[PDB]
Amino acid sequence: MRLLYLHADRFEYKTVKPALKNPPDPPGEASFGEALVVFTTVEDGDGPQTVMYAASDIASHSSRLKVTTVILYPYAHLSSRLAKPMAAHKRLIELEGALRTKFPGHVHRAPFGWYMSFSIACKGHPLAELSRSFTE
Amino acid sequence: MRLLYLHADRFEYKTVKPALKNPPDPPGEASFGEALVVFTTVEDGDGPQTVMYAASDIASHSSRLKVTTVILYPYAHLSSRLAKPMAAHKRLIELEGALRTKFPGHVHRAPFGWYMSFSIACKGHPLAELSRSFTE
Ligand SMILES: C[C@@H](O)[C@H](N)C(=O)N[C@H]1[C@@H](O)[C@H](n2cnc3c(N)ncnc32)O[C@@H]1CO
Ligand SMILES: C[C@@H](O)[C@H](N)C(=O)N[C@H]1[C@@H](O)[C@H](n2cnc3c(N)ncnc32)O[C@@H]1CO
Ligand SMILES: [Mg+2]
Ligand SMILES: [Mg+2]
Repeated sequence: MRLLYLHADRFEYKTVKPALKNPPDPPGEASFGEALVVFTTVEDGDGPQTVMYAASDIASHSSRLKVTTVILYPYAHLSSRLAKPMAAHKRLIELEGALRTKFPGHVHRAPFGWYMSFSIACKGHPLAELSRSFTE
Repeated sequence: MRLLYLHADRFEYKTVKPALKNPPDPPGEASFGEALVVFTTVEDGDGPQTVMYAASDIASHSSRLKVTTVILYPYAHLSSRLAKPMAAHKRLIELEGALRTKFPGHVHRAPFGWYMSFSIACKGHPLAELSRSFTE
């Protein structure tokens, strides 16, 4: 699993055209104030241990930033060892579930399988932009 | 070299605190309208062939999108095989130079060695978000 943690002042996205023949999640949009935006690329190795490692780290980092909202934002482009789409979708649902057992704030999982528009205003402070990798 | 190509409706950045002891580029800010924003992570293997491959591809993609502005945006977080900072800086300057010989539009190289704030509104069309890798 490859993640990018962006500490945003604001974030918004809108699904556009479907990127898969059958996106598993309905189309939509949302916007937010201060939030940790987590661009998430599910990799072939990812299983339950990986999800739990990622959930814990996300929770921990959010704690250090005093953020109260985490956006789980599916992203195909952070690595070149992607999981297949149905496995990736399952992992992301598991990650949302796991994160709720470790982080007390709002957890929003963006829809999976779509081309997206978005806007982010990303903070400039030293921890506002970090990358993570998790495996088992 | 690992790149992320974002077709933006708008982009702006501002350097914040220095991320290196001696950033090689002065602090600053800039904003743009429609532009291909190229998040660029220089890797250890990168040399002159890599720069020329990347310059050509960037030019080619920009051509297909009918963009007339390319932003070369230094980014430490797209891979886990980074070049050292002075090598990365040299490569990015070379890449800016190479790109100007292949792409007729505005080429802006963001300052190197800084924590950054930014905002981007990224387009939702199918080619608005792509990743690339170049080597020799
Ligand atoms: C494209 C860009 O604007 C948008 N944000 C996008 O990336 N959409 C992705 C994810 O929602 C999802 N997806 C497919 N495979 C994966 C994977 N392995 N990991 C995470 N997401 C995946 O399927 C879409 C197409 O690759
Ligand atoms: C941090 C985030 O907000 C900001 N955008 C940032 O990434 N700043 C980076 C790049 O400007 C640069 N840098 C250092 N090494 C590299 C490298 N190998 N490749 C590209 N840039 C590098 O040095 C800074 C600190 O890593
Ligand atoms: Mg809509
Ligand atoms: Mg300034």
